[PDB]
This record gives sequence, C-alpha cells and structure tokens, in this order.
Amino acid sequence: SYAKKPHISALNAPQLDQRYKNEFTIGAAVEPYQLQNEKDVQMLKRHFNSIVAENVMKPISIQPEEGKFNFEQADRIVKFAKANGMDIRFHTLVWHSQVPQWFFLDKEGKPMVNETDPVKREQNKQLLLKRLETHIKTIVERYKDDIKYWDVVTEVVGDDGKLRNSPWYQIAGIDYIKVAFQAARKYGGDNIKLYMNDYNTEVEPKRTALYNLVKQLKEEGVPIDGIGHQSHIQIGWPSEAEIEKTINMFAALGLDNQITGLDVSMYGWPPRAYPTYDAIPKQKFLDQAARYDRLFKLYEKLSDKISNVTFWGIADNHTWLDSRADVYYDANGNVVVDPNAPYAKVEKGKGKDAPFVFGPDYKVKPAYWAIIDHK
Ligand SMILES: [Cl-]
Ligand SMILES: [Cl-]
Ligand SMILES: [Zn+2]
Ligand SMILES: [Zn+2]
Ligand SMILES: [Zn+2]
Ligand SMILES: [Zn+2]
Ligand SMILES: [Zn+2]
Ligand SMILES: [Zn+2]
Repeated sequence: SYAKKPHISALNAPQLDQRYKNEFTIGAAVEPYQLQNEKDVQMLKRHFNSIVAENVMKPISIQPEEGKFNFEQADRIVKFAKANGMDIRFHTLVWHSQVPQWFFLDKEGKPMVNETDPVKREQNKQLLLKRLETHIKTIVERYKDDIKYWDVVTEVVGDDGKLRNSPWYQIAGIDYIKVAFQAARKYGGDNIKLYMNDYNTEVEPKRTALYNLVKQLKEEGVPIDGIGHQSHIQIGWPSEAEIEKTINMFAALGLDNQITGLDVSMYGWPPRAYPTYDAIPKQKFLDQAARYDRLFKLYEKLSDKISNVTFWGIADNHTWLDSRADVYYDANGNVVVDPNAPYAKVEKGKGKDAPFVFGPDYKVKPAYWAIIDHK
C-alpha cells in the first residue's frame, strides 16, 4: 500500500504504538547490546510500548549450570522497559531448544531418556519436575512485579499434531506442562498472565491439537491465560482467513491471543534467499506491504481478542530469519530464487531477509505506510 509515500527516517515517522494504542500494544524483540545503540534506543522509545528478549531469557541463558543464575542481561531489558513504560513479555520458561543439558541428566550423570528401569524412570521424572519448579520459582520470584506476560512453555505440540517428544516429554510426560504453569502461578500470583507459545498455530493438525491440549489442561485446573502465536509467516501463507479462524478458535476458550514473534519473510520454505538486501526487487516490498495491510486490518478487526502484537526484531538490519536465508547458486554461479529451478550448491544462512516495516537504514518501508494509515 503506497509507494508515493516517502522513505523517511523512522525517527521522524508517526509512532506505530500510538496508532494502535486502543487496539493492542506494539512490541519488539531485542538483545541487550541494542539498548546501547542510539538508533535502536530511539526506535524503541518512539514506536514500541512492549518488549521481549530475543535470547537472554531462554533457559540456557538464565541457568546454564544448575544453581548458576545469570540475570544481568535480562535485568538490563527489564530496567529499560520500566524506564520507558513498556510492557514486558518473558520468553520463555520452558523450551526444548536453547535449554541446558544438565536438566535431563540423572544422579550418575547419565541421560535420563536412556533409563530402562520403571522405578528409576519415575525418580527421574520427579527430579526433573523438581528442577523445573526451582528454575521457574527463581525467575518468577525475581520478576513477578515487573513482567506481566509469560511464555510459560514454548512449542510443546509437534507439527504432526502429537505432543512434541522432547526430553521434557520423554522423561516426565504431560506433567511437565502442568507443573510449569502451576509453578508460575504459585510463585507469581494472580496478576501475571500465563501463555502457551507456538509457531504454525494456524496449521492443522497442530492447531486443533493445541486447542484440545489447552482445553483439557484448563478443565483440570491448570492456569493458562492465553496463546502466544509466534506468527513466523510468509507473504502468502498462512491465509488471513486461516489466521482469523485460529484467533477466533482460541478466543472461544476464553484465551487471550498475543502475536509474539511476527515477521513476514520475503521467501517460501525452505527459503531461497537473495544474497544481499540490495538484491531484493522492489516488487517484493510492494507485495509485503499489501500482505501487511491485510494482516493488520485483520488484527484490528479482532482487536477484542488480541492484547499485543510483537515483531521479532526492530528493523531489517537484524533478524533471526537471516539464519534461514539460504542462497542457492546455479552452475554458472548465478543466484537461484525460483523454488523449483535447477541449482548446484547452497550457502546456508548467508542471505538476507527483510521482514519488518522498518528498513536496515532505519527508514520506513512501504509496509509501514500500509499499517500506519486507516485504510
Ligand atoms: Cl481508536
Ligand atoms: Cl537474531
Ligand atoms: Zn480503536
Ligand atoms: Zn510510545
Ligand atoms: Zn548492501
Ligand atoms: Zn486488544
Ligand atoms: Zn538477534
Ligand atoms: Zn492499511
């Protein structure tokens, strides 16, 4: 939506959070070093009223060894948020990735998943659940008065619609999920909001499996306040109709919905990326802008069911999507972006994606104009 609107500096542009302030908060995911960078600091102060840690609040960053709690990096994000009146989301108490291996070792240092004895497997379950509770307890006791929104568990449903068979599930079964939420509520109180977080929440069979899991846990009294939709999406997929169906489905259970990791990739899956930002054709940005136009119009339509929309980054110069931006080369060394075309080699994670409404020079993209307006 609109290429005649100028590529002005985002520090001079109408504030994104103020545009949406009655509909939902607008958040950004950050690393502590960005709080020491003038442009990123000015971007966060100008456009965002919610914040989340890209990495420093994941389990391995918080307790990389048992009894070793590293809160300094997370503290810096909390301090910045409080000084600027930003909501805080905690990502994340429990996850099968970026999680320290000491959790899943038995008393003799051996992997719990390998235990054959049912008596010892039960002891390992209780040990893991005790470690889980202490991890959550320590974190929540420190941050309960500062952080309102919590991703308690992340990605616990597999893309096959079964519970993800992580070491958490192998060792302790479904109880690790129940214990995670119960501990967060116990040590954090009734005012913090507890979320189950996942990607491809729009996609069956994961969507209905997520729905059934949360419905069952809540019937058993497990405290779950909402769903965190990572929303790592493409220009085409998933459709707005299916996003709407998903939000409505979980809202019918009385759940809040938060969009926790929004980025609109320029590519399909697996991605065939351009090697640089400059090589991305202008038309891609127009296609992205129209997708963003439709997307935020739908979020506004559903604003009574969505409390927050967070982008997984600030501006196009820094995005985890670059780690997936594989560049395919044909036999002559020319870049191949057509998903079906011949190619000879791939350079994994070497290309550039462009997923936000702010460009890598901190100037606004056509996607910005598409969501700042009221059309
Ligand atoms: Cl309004
Ligand atoms: Cl990253
Ligand atoms: Zn309004
Ligand atoms: Zn603001
Ligand atoms: Zn360049
Ligand atoms: Zn709302
Ligand atoms: Zn990053
Ligand atoms: Zn619009």
